[PDB]
Amino acid sequence: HHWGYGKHNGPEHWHKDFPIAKGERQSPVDIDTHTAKYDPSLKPLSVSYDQATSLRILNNGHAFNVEFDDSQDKAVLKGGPLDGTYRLIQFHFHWGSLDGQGSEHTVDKKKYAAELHLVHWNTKYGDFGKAVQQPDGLAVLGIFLKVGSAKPGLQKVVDVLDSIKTKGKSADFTNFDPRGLLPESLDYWTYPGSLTTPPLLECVTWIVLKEPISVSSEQVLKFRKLNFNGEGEPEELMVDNWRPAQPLKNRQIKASFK
Ligand SMILES: C[C@H](CNC(=O)c1ccc(S(N)(=O)=O)cc1)Cn1ccc2ccccc21
Ligand SMILES: [Zn+2]
Repeated sequence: HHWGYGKHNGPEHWHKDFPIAKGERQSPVDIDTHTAKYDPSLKPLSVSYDQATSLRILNNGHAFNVEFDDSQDKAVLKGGPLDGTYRLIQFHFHWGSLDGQGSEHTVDKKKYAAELHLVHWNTKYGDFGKAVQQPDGLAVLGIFLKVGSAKPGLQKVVDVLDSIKTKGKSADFTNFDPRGLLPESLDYWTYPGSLTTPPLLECVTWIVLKEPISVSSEQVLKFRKLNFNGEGEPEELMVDNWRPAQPLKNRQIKASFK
């Protein structure tokens, strides 16, 4: 009954409707810091979010998405391993029921409390739906969250969550600046992978920042009060909406830093 994160519809079941779940470039993966190799040729990342235009925040029954106007080159990601320009379309998070779990990527098997995904699509393919059909169609910037001090730039998100508690609810979310979600450093790891939710398409260049951001226990607690279910249905807390690490197979993770 439709994919999700429960025992009966979660990641171990997805391959039955989405056989690519057992494919050759699936995500997330464990990042072994002792095996990833510094790649001198990797350029600095270029994150150009000054003109970002956020529109709306939506509870889609799996996570919540903050959506952006991507009709023009307003907020873009360039550089690093990428050729060409990738437009920001949305961001969302994955998080746990407990502070010791929640991220999708792991670092030397360490799980973080949550993981932010800023999703961008390659403008050479004209639209997002065409881009997801291409091996170089998407670039997702992944940022780990640990519990510590509050992240001021996240609070606007946390405070609107009460208004999108259940699946299908949305709220206006204009004038949000995603630059407030970044850590200081843009050092990263990169590897070719996939969407981490169905349809699990193998269209993503992953760029995972090495420095986590800190959020407060109160901030992540509010994530955990969201609901997977729709209004009027039995309450199922939106927690543990993460896919575990998948086999690396014939892939190398490259580091931008020594
Ligand atoms: C694949 C798309 C739905 N999924 C996503 O957009 C998506 C993005 C990022 C991740 S992650 N967790 O890996 O960062 C996972 C899922 C549906 N879809 C198909 C065609 C299409 C056209 C326009 C809009 C949506 C469209
Ligand atoms: Zn994601």
